Amino acid sequence: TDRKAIIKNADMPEDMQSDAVEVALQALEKFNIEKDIAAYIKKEFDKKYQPTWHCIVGRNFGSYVTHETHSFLYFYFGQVAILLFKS
Amino acid sequence: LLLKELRRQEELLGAEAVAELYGSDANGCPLNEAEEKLLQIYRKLHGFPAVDPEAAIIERCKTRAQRLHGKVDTHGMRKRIFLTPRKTESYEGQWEDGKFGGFGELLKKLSKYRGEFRNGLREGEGTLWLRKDVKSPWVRVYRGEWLAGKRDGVGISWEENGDVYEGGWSGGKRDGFGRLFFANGDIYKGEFRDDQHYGRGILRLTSGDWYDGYWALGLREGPGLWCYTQKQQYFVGEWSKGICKCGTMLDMPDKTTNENSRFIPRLGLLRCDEVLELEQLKLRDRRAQEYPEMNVEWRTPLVSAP
Repeated sequence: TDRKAIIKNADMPEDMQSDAVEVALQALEKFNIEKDIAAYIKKEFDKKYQPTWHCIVGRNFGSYVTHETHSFLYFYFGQVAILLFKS
Repeated sequence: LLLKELRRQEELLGAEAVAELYGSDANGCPLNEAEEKLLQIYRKLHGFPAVDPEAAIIERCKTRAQRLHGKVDTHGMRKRIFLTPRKTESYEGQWEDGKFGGFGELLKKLSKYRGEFRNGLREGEGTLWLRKDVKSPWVRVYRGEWLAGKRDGVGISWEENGDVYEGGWSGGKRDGFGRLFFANGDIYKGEFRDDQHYGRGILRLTSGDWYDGYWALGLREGPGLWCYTQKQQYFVGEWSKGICKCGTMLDMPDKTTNENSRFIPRLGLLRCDEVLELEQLKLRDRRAQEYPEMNVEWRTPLVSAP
């Protein structure tokens, strides 16, 4: 009941966001500091999908970023917010 | 001789297709002609249970128009009659009041049809064939009810792309409850209007993933539920113009293993339901502005089936 991930802004084919949440969980298991989580997630997506991707991760922020189509995702799980885009 | 016939048909269609066809069942899509006659050969050899539509059709038609004395129009059984002196079109069937009024066979230059008629146009059950040119052989695409020359009924379709469809028809377009089988192997059960998915529908793919949601303008549009079966994870949210942007992500109850897909941690947003609610209000406002007077719940409300 209390275990829940919520997606609240998305431009993303669905299997790709499932892959994204999986690898985000892997990133949380391996590391603790935000910067290393961001580095891992960006390099992993730059490997499976063509360059270039960008990622910003944290708890309190506001942002305005442009992106090309089907390359955007923003969601909550656990403790920290994830914003992801390709540009 | 029978074994030779069966073997030559089996190598004609393809051994993989033949083995698949042996694994078929009556819930599947209605087969095309080659598979039909292959299975007729297979059954008449083995005895591996009896239907005839033409018998019922002819049973229905004999009650229609009959011989009348001194009538100045056709109004009866006739042999082949050419509609033009150029001999490009021909018809062979009963008549009523100088127009087509019964069961008859019609031959065009590229099309050929066999069904009932009422006042010059197609009103009944019939089957349609097409050919690319005068040299190419007949290819069958249609089977269903007819009204005023266009498809007002429940029928069969074998699309040119390689798709096969079952469902209602009205105005010659897909309208009603229907089931769609794609060429790649996907299965879609849904409700159709205007030759698009304008209704509630259930979708399932080859890889096992399956869908429950609403559909609009041929794309995924509404509240619905998606399941990732191999990963034992399911997704609930709203779709708008082919892509969803607001949703909650959850694991299936029976998940007990650390392997196929990792577990979601046990913390989340404060009062998340309010935030999601605000989001679908935004989406609904933009939706109404972009497409006013539109209705996704046109004959099946959400409350009837969670």
